[PDB]
Amino acid sequence: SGFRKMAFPSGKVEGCMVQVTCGTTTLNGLWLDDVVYCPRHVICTSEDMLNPNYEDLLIRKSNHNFLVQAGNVQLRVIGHSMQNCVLKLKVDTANPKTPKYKFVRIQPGQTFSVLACYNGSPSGVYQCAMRPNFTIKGSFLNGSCGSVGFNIDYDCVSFCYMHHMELPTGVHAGTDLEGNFYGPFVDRQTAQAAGTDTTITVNVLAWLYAAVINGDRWFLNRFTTTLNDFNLVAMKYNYEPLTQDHVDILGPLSAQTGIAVLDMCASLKELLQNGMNGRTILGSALLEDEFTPFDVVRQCS
Amino acid sequence: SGFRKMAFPSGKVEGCMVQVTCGTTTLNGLWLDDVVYCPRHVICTSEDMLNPNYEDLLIRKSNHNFLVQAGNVQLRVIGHSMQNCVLKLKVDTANPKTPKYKFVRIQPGQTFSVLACYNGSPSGVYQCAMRPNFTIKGSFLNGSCGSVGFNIDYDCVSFCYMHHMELPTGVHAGTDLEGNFYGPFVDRQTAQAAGTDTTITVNVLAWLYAAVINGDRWFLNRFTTTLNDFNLVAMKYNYEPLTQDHVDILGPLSAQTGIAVLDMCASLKELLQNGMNGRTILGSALLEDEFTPFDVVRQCS
Ligand SMILES: *c1nnc(-c2ccc(Cl)cc2)o1
Ligand SMILES: *c1nnc(-c2ccc(Cl)cc2)o1
Repeated sequence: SGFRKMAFPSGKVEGCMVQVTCGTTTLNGLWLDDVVYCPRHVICTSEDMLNPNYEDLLIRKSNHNFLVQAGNVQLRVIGHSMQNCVLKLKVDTANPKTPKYKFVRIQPGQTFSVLACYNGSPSGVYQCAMRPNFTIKGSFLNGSCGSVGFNIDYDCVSFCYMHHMELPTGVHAGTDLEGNFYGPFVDRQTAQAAGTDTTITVNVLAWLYAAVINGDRWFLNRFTTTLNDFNLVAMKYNYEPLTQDHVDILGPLSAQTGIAVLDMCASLKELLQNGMNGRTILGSALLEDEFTPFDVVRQCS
Repeated sequence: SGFRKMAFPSGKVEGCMVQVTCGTTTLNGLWLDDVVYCPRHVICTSEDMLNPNYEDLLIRKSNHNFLVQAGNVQLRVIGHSMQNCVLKLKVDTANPKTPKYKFVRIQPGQTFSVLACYNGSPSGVYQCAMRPNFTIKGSFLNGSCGSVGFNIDYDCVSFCYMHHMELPTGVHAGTDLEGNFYGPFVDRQTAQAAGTDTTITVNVLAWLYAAVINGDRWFLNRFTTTLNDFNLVAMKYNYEPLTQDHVDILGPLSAQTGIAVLDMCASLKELLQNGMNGRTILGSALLEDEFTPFDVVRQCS
């Protein structure tokens, strides 16, 4: 038994992490097939960051100005293009370690593993969730630029996130592997602020179900409630409004434990109105919102 | 910035995970050079688990009874021996992916990354700490047997843990890579119970220092205290007694933040006597004990 915050094995993504340098900017790149994907911040200097014209900054760049270094193997750039906020550097050698991959744009609430890299070398791996305000709460220092977020399902590596910025809030914002930012964030040192970070309600319910499977069952109540009356309490405590699609996905969890979803919603309603009274659920004194219903069934199979 | 529960990149360990089967038992093995390390539980049946004679159970086994399968590549067993509670199966092919490795026996308080495997295939990776009672709090289902714990320092993979059992407490017990269990645990379905799980005091202090670096500084108090008077409160709340070796290791952390170690001990003393008053430190409502002083400086460099 046991239940932990678990990240996918990062081996298949390590073999794709490289080091990209252009001018004075050096960051991490993603080497898939014969293309190296990196944030377009690589072509910018610390002065033109309040409002950079990335188009004009790229017209003065050419293939020989981009330095891609895989470990120590240096790749020959034979092309370059700017797709939204990422740069696609066509190299001469295809990565012999390129896995089965796809580019996914996840929805707010889904999770992914982040392989933090510095100058092309992997440093650590941790699990993150796309918050409702399209931000993430991770660990990114100077040089973590180009670090990717991914899910590995069976044999396909579904890349979904590439790290770009850290907001003044300490939270992090990034793009999909096609260059489009998650949320209303631009790659400029302008006045950017994330909205209300609500709580992913369906993920908390899945985490409560994982607690029943691992022993902690004290929060199980003798009440029940309706979907509208629970969304009443959910809105007052700034929780995501629960939908019927959310109830349907929690079906398998409600079937193994034999606890209806709405009976679990009443337990969450009591936990939001009365707190935990100094107790813990799965070793935490807070309500966990980074486990999707799939994350629980994966770790409980 | 940011600070997360981070695990080492598991790529170098994935290339060493294999599947071992003997008789009816199938578990995971560690393929380093031309030897496959696996728990000796592999030679046992579900009846002789109250008190198995592993010696006699092995005299009826031979090299052809052990089935090692790396992915689908099957290895030829040319030797076998029992070192304490692990089995060393000499194979014919050396692993082409064998990294720089060493066998380490860690001390209570140190951390390591666990690569959870099922039937030789990696499933997830998470960080664990060797609790003071020589147990760990991880996630191990049926088939996680032989899963290893490791630290990767620079280029050397320091294997330190191999998973064996789950106690009735839900906690987990295992051995070093030489077969010796951590603590007074035997590989028998006998009456086994872990002792008092105290709190690693020096790790909590390092985590409080990481909070000051990442913004959360409300717990910083205007008091101070002595080492003996803090150990007074530490013992009452079942904390590990703080030593001067502990104070010396936190030196670098006290130098960057400009906060003396004993001034931080007074803040922890107030947090143990008055709680958190509904607040959070680094996003947690509890006191975190799985970050060593090295884990903080690694994630803050
Ligand atoms: C790493 N990669 N991109 C960045 C970045 C982009 C825009 C701004 Cl305003 C700051 C940092 O950092
Ligand atoms: C996996 N590997 N070893 C074991 C085990 C050993 C002893 C006992 Cl009593 C239970 C399980 O599981």
